[PDB]
Formats: sequence, structure tokens, C-alpha cells
Amino acid sequence: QIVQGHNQVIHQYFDEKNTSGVLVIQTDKKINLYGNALSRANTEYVPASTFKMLNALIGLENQKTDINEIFKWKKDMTLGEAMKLSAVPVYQELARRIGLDLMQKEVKRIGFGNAEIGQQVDNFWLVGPLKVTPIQEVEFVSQLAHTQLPFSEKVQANVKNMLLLEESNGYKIFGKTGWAAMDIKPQVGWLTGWVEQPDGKIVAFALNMEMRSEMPASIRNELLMKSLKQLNII
Ligand code: NA
Ligand code: NA
Ligand code: NA
Ligand code: NA
Ligand code: NA
Repeated sequence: QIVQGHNQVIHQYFDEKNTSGVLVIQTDKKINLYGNALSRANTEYVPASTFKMLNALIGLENQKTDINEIFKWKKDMTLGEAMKLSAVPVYQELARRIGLDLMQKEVKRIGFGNAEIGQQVDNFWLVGPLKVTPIQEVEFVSQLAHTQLPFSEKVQANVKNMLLLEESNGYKIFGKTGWAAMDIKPQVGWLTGWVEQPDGKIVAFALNMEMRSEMPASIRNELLMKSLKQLNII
């Protein structure tokens, strides 16, 4: 922390997509950088739907919802079902219950990115003013994985359970995508999360790249999996 890793092959993965990207990896207390645009690692970007992790923690901690509540499609969904889908009404609904005031206090207490939420409680993560670096994101998700955020242990466990993405060969991959696509240029794509390896060890990641509208949403996962293989993390 914080050093370029062995980055030969991974830089070429990003080059092949004709876009700039970084992958930050945090093991215990040590952070390595990979990709073709390493300066992105300490550049601030809007978090986009990666903020849903923190919205859920704040909402659950403050009893503004619970994991069994059904949000009406006015499909009907729980908070957890909505985590992995596009569900801005649901997370937007939650943000309104929290309210601008409690949201700003919580974001300040956690110290997430620039910790600015402005005056519009239901879109500050999508269009600004809140911004965060990929290094900060990996640090945040590492803390969540290890139950070290200053929230209830049970709330952290319940949000972690919402983030399982894919699993294979005894490895579990947890995380959250984001894509700030509308109202923001250049577009920014996130995939932030962690690997739990078969013996229990945790390796956290934050992928951050420039997106274009013609890209498939799976490009983030594709680049992540290739890179984690190269690094022997999976
Ligand atoms: Na941005
Ligand atoms: Na309900
Ligand atoms: Na949202
Ligand atoms: Na994929
Ligand atoms: Na491998």
C-alpha cells in the first residue's frame, strides 16, 4: 500500500478494450494497483450504484427499513433483491426515508469519499456532488467484509449477504456494480467487492474504468475475472 503490482498482462487487458481502467487490490494492509491508467486509483468519481451498499447500511442501522420489507412496485421486491438490480425507486425511496439530514451525518461519520451529499437526497450518488476514489472504495469494502465499519454487526452481515455475485470452485465473489451513464461525462464504471477464498482469507477489489454506451455491462466482470485469475486470487 500503495504500489503498482505486477501489471504486465493486466495493462494489456484494459488496452484491448480501448479504454482506461484501474484495478485496486487490497489484501490485509497492502494495496496494489493494476491496469492501464493507474492515476484513476486516487481520482475521485461519483460512486453511482456502489453507494447502494452504504445506503443499505444506513437504512438498516437506523431502522428505516428491514430485510423483509416488500417495496411495492407502484415488481414488488425486498431491499436485498433490489441491491443487484436497477431499483432507483427502492434505493431512492430508502434515501428519502433516511432524509437529507441523517444521510449527511452518517456519510460524514463514515467518511466516505469527499463526504458531500448536497441538497438532493435521492440522486447525490449518481450525479454528484458525492465522489470517492477507487482506493477509498476498496478500503470501505474491505472494512465491510471484515465487519469493521462502525455499524451493527448484524447490519453488516445482512448487507454482505445481499452482495454475493458469483461463486465457483470454493471461492465466493461479493461486490457491487455501478455505471454513471446519464448526466455524467466521461462515463464511469465500477465493480467493487471482495473474494472470500476457500480457506477464509479475504482479498478486496475495486475496478474503475471509463465506460462507453456501446459496451456490454458484463465488460467489468469480464475484466475483473481475467485479472483475478492472472493474480491467482481465484
Ligand atoms: Na465522476
Ligand atoms: Na413489507
Ligand atoms: Na440507487
Ligand atoms: Na462475465
Ligand atoms: Na488462477
